[PDB]
Amino acid sequence: MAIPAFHPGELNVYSAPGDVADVSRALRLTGRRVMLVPTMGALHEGHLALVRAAKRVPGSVVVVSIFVNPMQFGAGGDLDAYPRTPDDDLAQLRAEGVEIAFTPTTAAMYPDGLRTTVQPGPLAAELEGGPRPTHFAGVLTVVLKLLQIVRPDRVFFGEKDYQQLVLIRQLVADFNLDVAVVGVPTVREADGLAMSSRNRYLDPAQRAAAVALSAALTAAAHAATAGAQAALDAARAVLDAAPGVAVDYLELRDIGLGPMPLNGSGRLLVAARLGTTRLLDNIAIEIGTFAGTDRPDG
Amino acid sequence: MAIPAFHPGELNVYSAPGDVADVSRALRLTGRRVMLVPTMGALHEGHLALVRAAKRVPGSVVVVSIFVNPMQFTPDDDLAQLRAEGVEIAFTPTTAAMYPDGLRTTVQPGPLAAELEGGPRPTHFAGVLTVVLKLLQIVRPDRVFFGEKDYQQLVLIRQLVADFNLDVAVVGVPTVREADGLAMSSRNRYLDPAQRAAAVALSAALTAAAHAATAGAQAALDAARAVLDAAPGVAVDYLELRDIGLGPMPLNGSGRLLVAARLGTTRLLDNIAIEIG
Ligand SMILES: COc1ccc2c(c1)cc(C(=O)OCc1cc3ccccc3o1)n2CC(=O)O
Ligand SMILES: COc1ccc2c(c1)cc(C(=O)OCc1cc3ccccc3o1)n2CC(=O)O
Repeated sequence: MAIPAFHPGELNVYSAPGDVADVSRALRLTGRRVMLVPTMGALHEGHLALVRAAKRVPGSVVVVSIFVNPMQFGAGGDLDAYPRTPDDDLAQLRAEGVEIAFTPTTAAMYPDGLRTTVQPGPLAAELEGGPRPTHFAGVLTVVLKLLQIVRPDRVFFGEKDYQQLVLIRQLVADFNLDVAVVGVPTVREADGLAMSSRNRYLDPAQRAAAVALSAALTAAAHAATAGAQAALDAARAVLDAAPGVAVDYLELRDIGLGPMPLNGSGRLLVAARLGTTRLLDNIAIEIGTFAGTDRPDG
Repeated sequence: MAIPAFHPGELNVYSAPGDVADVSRALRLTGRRVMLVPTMGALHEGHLALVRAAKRVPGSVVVVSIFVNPMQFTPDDDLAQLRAEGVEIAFTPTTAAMYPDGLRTTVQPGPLAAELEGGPRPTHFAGVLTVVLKLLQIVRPDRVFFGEKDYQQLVLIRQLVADFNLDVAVVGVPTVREADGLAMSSRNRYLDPAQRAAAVALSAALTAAAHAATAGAQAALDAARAVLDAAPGVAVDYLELRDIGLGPMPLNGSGRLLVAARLGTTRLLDNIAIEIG
């Protein structure tokens, strides 16, 4: 009762929040499980893995949102006119059998400018948040809004942007949101580079050196049998051997981004600049007496 | 795993957020409309009026949450009143249940929160909006009911709902008043009989202003000031005429006149609808 056109088995594209909210609600009433994949477009194989994870849930209908949230741009930073490929985007979604694309305007998302917003916890001031102190407020505000509009049963995020994922789990816990946050392992290029829409920014020399991030992390994960100092120093030596790579941070944390014990299990996160382009990556890691395995570590 | 225990036409009291969310989901699916009445307990005729408004919605089940929110500003007596009112659900969470991770992700209100009541208390409304978002997420009501007495708060809640695209109706219920017109409040018990007699000046100023308003905005404001000037011991923090969303009052039209004042140590608030000329 009030439903926009909806063609099942087809990609249906809605800009109006109200429209996708009424479609999502009707679909929920028929007992389909609504899955949300929030994106900023320029879709790559990583996003497709998110869509495929969502597709695997029985009864799933998949909503992919595409919205370049200005409240996570720019000055300073981040300073890029973000890649926009709306045509290819929807043709990828079609091929994958996604039924809903939500592509709102800025005016429909922010009809009152920045008025009520989400204040993230103090994790948002660390790491990615240090130099850009309101960035995560912008992520968590738009993600809360997407969740209220679409009301999915689960929402799917890549693990690459690991701080953002943790903060979104924080959001969902803290506001009692009735949604499951699904983190999906990072899709990588063949040489190990974490997929990102911003990888296309890299010139040839830079694309070649950028392999050092994933090579560092992988080297660290295997060095870690010998402890956290070995893991870190192995990662930093790889990073230092790559020309044109400038390290922002290289840090060990627990899975929730608290302190890492030595001899435990956690995450190693890295951010670096190549010319003007910032890259992130992270890996699961186990250190010391926690890194023993049947065979060779780890 | 079973839907938790719900006994229709009795008062069902849940302390676990999970419990209430489950029960409310179940009923929304068995064809009830879920109504939420958020309270801090110490219930009075004012809250019962919120209760009665909710009850009247056909097919309603009424959820009355009772939570004293540390981030903001008598158990078995409250539950008595609700049972007597035919309230089917009371939600009575603990602080640890509401805040297991302490103060982490919170709501940041827009600039309205730094004004009027937010001048004395600049983080009051952040706590209010945060708990209200949480209660709305836990109960998912069709409609949420608030008194108009805390009008700035009501307006902020409507900002929350619009801004976070919450799909709930916010229902403001006209302020219940004592026979002399004093807006009902918990704080009215504080008042010695002199403060209590002097307290009538707030509602009297506002209704005099409402009626003076046929002669314009200055007439309305001057009438309210005269009435307040006639009261001893009433320290007026503000008296402001605004539009109904608490922006600038238009030239003429519909607005809201708001007052706050201190009597000894009790801070009292009131507001009224005003139609200019
Ligand atoms: C699982 O394999 C991968 C590997 C890398 C991945 C993904 C999947 C997905 C992304 C991604 O960013 O999506 C865009 C986005 C949506 C969004 C919504 C709210 C806030 C921030 C947001 O950022 N990326 C990184 C990238 O494209 O640079
Ligand atoms: C329309 O008739 C009236 C008249 C006066 C009224 C009410 C109704 C309601 C209240 C009231 O405060 O309820 C408690 C409350 C709970 C809560 C939870 C989260 C946020 C804010 C919140 O405020 N009062 C004033 C009072 O009793 O202090």
